[PDB]
Amino acid sequence: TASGVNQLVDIYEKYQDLYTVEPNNARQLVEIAARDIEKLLSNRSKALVRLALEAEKVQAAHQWREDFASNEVVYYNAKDQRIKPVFIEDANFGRQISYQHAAVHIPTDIYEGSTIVLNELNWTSALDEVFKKNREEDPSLLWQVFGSATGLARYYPASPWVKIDLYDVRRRPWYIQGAASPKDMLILVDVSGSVSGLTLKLIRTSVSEMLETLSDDDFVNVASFNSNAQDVSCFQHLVQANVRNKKVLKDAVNNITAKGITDYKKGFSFAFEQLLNYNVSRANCNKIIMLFTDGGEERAQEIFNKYNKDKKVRVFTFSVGQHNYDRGPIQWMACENKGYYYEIPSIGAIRINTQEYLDVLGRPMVLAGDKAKQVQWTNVYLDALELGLVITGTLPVFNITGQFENKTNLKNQLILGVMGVDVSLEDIKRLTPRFTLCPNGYYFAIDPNGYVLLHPNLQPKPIGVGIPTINQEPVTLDFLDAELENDIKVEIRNKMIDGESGEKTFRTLVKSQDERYIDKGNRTYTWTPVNGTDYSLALVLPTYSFYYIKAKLEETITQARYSETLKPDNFEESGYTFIAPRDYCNDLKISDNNTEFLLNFNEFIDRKNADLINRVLLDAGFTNELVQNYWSKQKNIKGVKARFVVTDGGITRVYPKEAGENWQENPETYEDSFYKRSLDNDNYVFTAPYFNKSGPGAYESGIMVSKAVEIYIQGKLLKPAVVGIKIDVNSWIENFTKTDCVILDDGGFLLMANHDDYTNQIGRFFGEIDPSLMRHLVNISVYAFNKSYDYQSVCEP
Amino acid sequence: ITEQTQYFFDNDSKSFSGVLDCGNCSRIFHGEKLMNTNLIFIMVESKGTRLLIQAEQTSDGPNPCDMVKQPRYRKGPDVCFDNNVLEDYTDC
Amino acid sequence: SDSSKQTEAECKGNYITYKDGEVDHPIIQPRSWENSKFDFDNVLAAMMALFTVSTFEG
Ligand SMILES: *[C@@H]1O[C@H](CO)[C@@H](O)[C@H](O)[C@H]1NC(C)=O
Ligand SMILES: *[C@@H]1O[C@H](CO)[C@@H](O)[C@H](O)[C@H]1NC(C)=O
Ligand SMILES: *[C@@H]1O[C@H](CO)[C@@H](O)[C@H](O)[C@H]1NC(C)=O
Ligand SMILES: *[C@@H]1O[C@H](CO)[C@@H](O)[C@H](O)[C@H]1NC(C)=O
Ligand SMILES: *[C@@H]1O[C@H](CO)[C@@H](O)[C@H](O)[C@H]1NC(C)=O
Repeated sequence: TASGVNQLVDIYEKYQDLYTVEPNNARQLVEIAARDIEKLLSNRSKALVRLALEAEKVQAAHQWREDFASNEVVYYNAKDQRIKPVFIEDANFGRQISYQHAAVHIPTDIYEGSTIVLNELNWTSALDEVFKKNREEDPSLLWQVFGSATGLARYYPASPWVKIDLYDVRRRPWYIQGAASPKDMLILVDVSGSVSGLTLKLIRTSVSEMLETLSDDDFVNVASFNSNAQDVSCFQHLVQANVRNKKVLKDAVNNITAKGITDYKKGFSFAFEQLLNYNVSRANCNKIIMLFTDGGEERAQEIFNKYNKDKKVRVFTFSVGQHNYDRGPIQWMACENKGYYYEIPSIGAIRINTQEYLDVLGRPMVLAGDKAKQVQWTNVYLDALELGLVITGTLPVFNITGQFENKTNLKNQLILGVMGVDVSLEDIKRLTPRFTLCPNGYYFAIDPNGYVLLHPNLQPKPIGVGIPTINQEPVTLDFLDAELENDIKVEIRNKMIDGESGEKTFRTLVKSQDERYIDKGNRTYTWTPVNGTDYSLALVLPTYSFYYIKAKLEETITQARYSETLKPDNFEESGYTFIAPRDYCNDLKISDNNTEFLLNFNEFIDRKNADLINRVLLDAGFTNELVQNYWSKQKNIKGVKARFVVTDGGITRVYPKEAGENWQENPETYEDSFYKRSLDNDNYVFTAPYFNKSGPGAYESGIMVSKAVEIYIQGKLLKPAVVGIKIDVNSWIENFTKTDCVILDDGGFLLMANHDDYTNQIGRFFGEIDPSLMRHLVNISVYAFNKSYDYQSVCEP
Repeated sequence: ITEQTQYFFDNDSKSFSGVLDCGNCSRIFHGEKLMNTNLIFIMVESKGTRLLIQAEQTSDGPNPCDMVKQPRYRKGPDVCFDNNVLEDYTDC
Repeated sequence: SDSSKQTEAECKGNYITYKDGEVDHPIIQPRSWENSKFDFDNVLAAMMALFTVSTFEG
């Protein structure tokens, strides 16, 4: 009676016009979104290709000057002959931009004006023209970066660098992805008595700073030999170097101690055995062993002749520490195999040495002329210029000095570096318009490794690992770890990775938007691969989201009264009115001052994406009609503290105009928990307020109710809006009294308990009130539970 | 890595009853679901253990030593440029 | 000042030094291509240094 569900249904029905219930095909939509994202990535790939060719061409003709005192090189250092820039405070990046000269970022420990940096700056000064050409032939392109292999970083939109600047382009994920092919490392940390002391600390730090340089598609393990080749971890084979396994390996390395007698033969035999463990799903290429040792005197010739006969493996060796032992065997080991020998005197040399093996690993791909010029996208990762979540494209640029002269006797087998472009996930999130879907639907895409990309539960902050401690890693959520995991969904994940395109339907569980409920529901999936790249876009529609209410309007008078309907001055007679933040053609987004956004909307509509505005105004009109017809008439029913209605678009109306002052729900209805849940279920749903909140509630707000207004417009189930009442707690407590009686809901939240002490603590999860009763209640086949994991959350300890 | 939890109805049955055996004692409960509504009504006896906390709390993820035994399906790239004969091994 | 730059030309600009050897907590410091306190650049300087050695201090 209070909300008046049938009243809203009749209001919708009587206006059979003003509607066009188009069906979300759920396959054509997926295909078109896939094509659009592929087109975007193709634009970026084209920009990368042209930049790479230009860089190669310009480098080819440099002449290697060596006297830069005269004809000084002019550039703009980021950490500010330097240039004096003028910055346009463009809103695309959220910081300062210039658009007329490419900044530079020389890492702190590199000298500004050496004989190598200066040459890099000169010969890259030609890249500015092509940068401008790229950014001009199509705007909305965020960053073009050039991580040359000398520490530089020439990114075109010149902004001041974002305190000790530790950035070093040769270590970023988007550089390693380009500089080398995947790897199968095996770090032979030398924990023998000869390294105890400082050298052990250097070994542990170096191993950590090396594991920092492994992507998610290249495996790793950490052996250690002291006359016995144990494993510092619990793995015993290669483990994919996720963001998590890296944690275990780092902890194991940190908790290591020297002992025993050095024995290279046994350690290397064990290592080469571990690289022949083909039945553990290894990455079959770049079989690498990277021995960490102080110094040795026994070159294990026998083992290198038994195994690695065909030079399959690539043995690198570091003579870490400041010592005086023989470095002959180590150099010979690095030389005989297709390896390379380093030296780590002390901290400070770790960062610039552990990353150098990529230069060696790039030799085969350089020797393969253009078979490697393939744009290779990375996995999501927070920007380095506080921009958000961006995936990067990479395209290595080779060194052609003597090409077409055919000298082929030079250092022509090394890459200049990697030149990459960044795509904001906020720019893929507008090629997948979620608004036409119901609040339950959404898109998502996955790497071939399964890690998500463009997923609603992908919050922008680093993925956490392990419990915190008392005192840059990519954001990689596995698609099963972003949603509830059951038997069926794993099949869908497996079928997306292979690229098989298909459709599936079933009944499953969906975690509520506030992480306090679970609901059964049907979710007609959909998945196709984007032929351009290695991704498989998906789309999850419930069974009632197939059709959406599009709005068509031409009178200019009906939309007129709809437009002045929701004016802030009409709240007293039309109730409060939020508006969700939705990107109109050019309207500025919300600054969480919903009133100011509403005023801006008023001005824009007074002046004059059109469907979105059309349909939000349609919802405004219908909600006004409902409230004025019924809510205004039967004002202040006995047990109704506040009457509220939520629709799509963002028209949230709360009648009293005072409860709106106590309306904690987000204006974006697609993010309101009760809306999605109320849509999912088929009965009134009660959402107990949280307990011990800073703000008020549960006595001056009243518990909430909701019931989606199902519609039969022409024989199709639609659920546009949701209506409910914040039932006053006191009157309903009286009603309860007139009948230890406890009223409870799924999620174990006390809506009531006759005992007066309990009802004071209304809304707490029952279970910290009388545990044993629930503990047994779970036992009798009611109140099951699912104990999932959240990988993005904040803890104080 | 917190650890969320949720509780929800399993069976379609509406009436539930039994006895609670906290310790050397008995209690009476009768559970009834308000039909056409997401609510359950129960009547426990007067008061006379270990708290359930549905609120998420910090913890560690799955024991990685376990999931590595049966790692999730994964299809890596298949280019991996390496093993080229025309390579100069004269660096060291 | 840095131990990994063995020439005057490649010893310039700031660099990173870690407090008490802790891998975290870097400190930025300049590079200086300084000689030893006592040097054998000249016969006079050599006599000076070798006199300090004759005192068993330094
Ligand atoms: C690239 O972007 C432009 C501008 O948005 C667009 O017109 C074009 O269709 C996109 N596709 C290409 C050419 O890759
Ligand atoms: C390098 O500087 C010289 C002198 O200004 C100039 O003639 C030449 O074109 C420059 N080349 C590059 C790499 O920009
Ligand atoms: C270190 O590893 C050893 C293995 O014997 C184990 O006993 C110990 O608990 C570990 N300690 C830490 C700090 O993890
Ligand atoms: C490219 O290699 C040539 C010799 O093959 C070398 O002279 C030049 O310095 C290299 N280019 C760069 C970017 O250093
Ligand atoms: C959730 O709990 C139900 C009932 O115990 C169980 O059938 C299901 O496998 C669980 N699902 C997850 C994702 O844990």
